[PDB]
Amino acid sequence: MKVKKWVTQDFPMVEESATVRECLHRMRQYQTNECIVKDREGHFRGVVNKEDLLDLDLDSSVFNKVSLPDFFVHEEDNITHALLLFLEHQEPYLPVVDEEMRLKGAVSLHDFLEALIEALA
Repeated sequence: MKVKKWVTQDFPMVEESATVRECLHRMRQYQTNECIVKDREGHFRGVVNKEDLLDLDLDSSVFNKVSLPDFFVHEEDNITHALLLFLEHQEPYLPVVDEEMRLKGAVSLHDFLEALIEALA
């Protein structure tokens, strides 16, 4: 099946200049340790890992704390391609982008596994 079938909008996201406080809050709302980051035009920038914010002032920015700029798949990829990205990094949410690198959603690791349960029994 295709990635587009499994995309969700229900995932943790902040803008690149969000404060540490804001990022931590988003991750708490999703009970998770990853936040996907976009820039002001909606392009994908990378992800913030919770562990990287431990010793930061809450008022400071996440701008310099982004990681994994290469961790994404495209809308029109096969869900089998997402397997290769999750093998590289087992993050709970895999960013999904269009051809101009605009963030279009995410594939949750959970939903990816559900795809594999279907593609098999």
